[PDB]
Amino acid sequence: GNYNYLYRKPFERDIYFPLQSYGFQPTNVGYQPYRVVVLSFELLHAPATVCGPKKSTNLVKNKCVNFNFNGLTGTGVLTESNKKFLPFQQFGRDIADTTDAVRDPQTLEILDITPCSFGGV
Amino acid sequence: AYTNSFTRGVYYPDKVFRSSVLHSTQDLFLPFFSNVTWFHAIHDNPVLPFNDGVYFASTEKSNIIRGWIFGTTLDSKTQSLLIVNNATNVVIKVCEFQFCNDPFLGVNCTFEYVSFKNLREFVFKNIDGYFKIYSKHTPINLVRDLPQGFSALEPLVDLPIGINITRFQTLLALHAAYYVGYLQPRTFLLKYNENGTITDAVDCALDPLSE
Ligand SMILES: *[C@@H]1O[C@H](CO)[C@@H](O[C@@H]2O[C@H](CO)[C@@H](O)[C@H](O)[C@H]2NC(C)=O)[C@H](O)[C@H]1NC(C)=O
Ligand SMILES: *[C@@H]1O[C@H](CO)[C@@H](O)[C@H](O)[C@H]1NC(C)=O
Ligand SMILES: *[C@@H]1O[C@H](CO)[C@@H](O)[C@H](O)[C@H]1NC(C)=O
Ligand SMILES: *[C@@H]1O[C@H](CO)[C@@H](O)[C@H](O)[C@H]1NC(C)=O
Ligand SMILES: *[C@@H]1O[C@H](CO)[C@@H](O)[C@H](O)[C@H]1NC(C)=O
Ligand SMILES: *[C@@H]1O[C@H](CO)[C@@H](O)[C@H](O)[C@H]1NC(C)=O
Repeated sequence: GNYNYLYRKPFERDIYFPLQSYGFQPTNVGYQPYRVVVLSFELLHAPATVCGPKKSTNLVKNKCVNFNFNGLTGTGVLTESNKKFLPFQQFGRDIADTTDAVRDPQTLEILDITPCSFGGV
Repeated sequence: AYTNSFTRGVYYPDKVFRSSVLHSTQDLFLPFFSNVTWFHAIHDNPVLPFNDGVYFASTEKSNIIRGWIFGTTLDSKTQSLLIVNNATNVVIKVCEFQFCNDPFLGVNCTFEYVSFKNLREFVFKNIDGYFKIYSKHTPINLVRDLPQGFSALEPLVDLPIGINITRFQTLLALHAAYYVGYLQPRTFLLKYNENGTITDAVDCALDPLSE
């Protein structure tokens, strides 16, 4: 078969001796070759740079809105803010882990998120 | 030679803004008041173990220290990380290098990336095949050595290289002084100020008052 295909921490790479070769022949189902792609998604709080086809709206300020920034879905009154985000930081967090401020992905300004007005009746 | 690190080698643990808060974090940090091995860029470029990860720093006036080598055997039997600054530029490679007998910069590459007066501080660590670089740069008033007092390092570069590291070395530009300290898995408590900035820290395992 196609013996040009061979086998041997997380995301470890390593290049009797260790290699063995697959006998991939069309006559082989479990003994047949399969291709595999593994997609790893880097969620981390830097700027996003691989995003879905979902089209951006305009921005809205000083009014309660059902926002989404880079997949960060939420609801609140968005307002301009004085928070000095360092260049590597995209989001800011509350004591409760809930996002308290964001940097917008298209214009690099910083918004506070304030939850919409509420109380007991 | 040797010196003591004092309150140095803290870095921002994640890319999240925080302010007016004391935040606990557990990570590979340089321990407070630890020893660091000291070397002189004058009159010194040996191989070093890497262990869990490395703080590296240089006190400078002429830019002699310009890069690093990392890997396991450093002998072309495996892929090995090379990092270099060349004036205006940064270049990074992972080839199966057969390195020089005494590495200096003259005044399968499965991955590639491109882009005393002062203290330069760096942190290097390898996690899940990613190699992570943090740094800070400052003028200094102390002529001799690492300064006492507190400052924090920021993430600059993060590379998905998929390579093992247990030895490293530093690269001199040839025809100042430099420092090495191993990180440890430590809990730190970090004071984020009103201006989003880490401005104080406690290494919890330093002493009973720190606990
Ligand atoms: C990373 O490289 C080191 C060698 O520098 C590997 O450590 C050796 O591991 C084998 C078992 O696999 C032991 O017999 C040796 O005694 C180890 N040597 C040392 C110096 O510790 C290590 O296994 C490699 N790790 C990964 C995740 O690839
Ligand atoms: C990205 O979008 C903003 C408007 O949302 C615009 O000001 C900016 O110039 C755009 N950048 C590029 C490179 O087109
Ligand atoms: C620091 O290193 C010196 C030798 O250079 C040693 O005598 C001393 O005990 C060490 N101190 C600590 C805190 O490890
Ligand atoms: C740095 O080195 C690269 C090749 O490694 C080269 O393309 C670049 O022009 C160099 N820049 C300087 C300032 O030497
Ligand atoms: C690249 O890796 C292969 C094994 O996959 C090895 O046979 C070859 O000699 C290596 N070539 C270079 C230039 O490092
Ligand atoms: C915070 O920033 C202001 C300027 O925006 C500055 O005047 C003040 O001294 C800073 N305070 C601290 C503790 O860094």
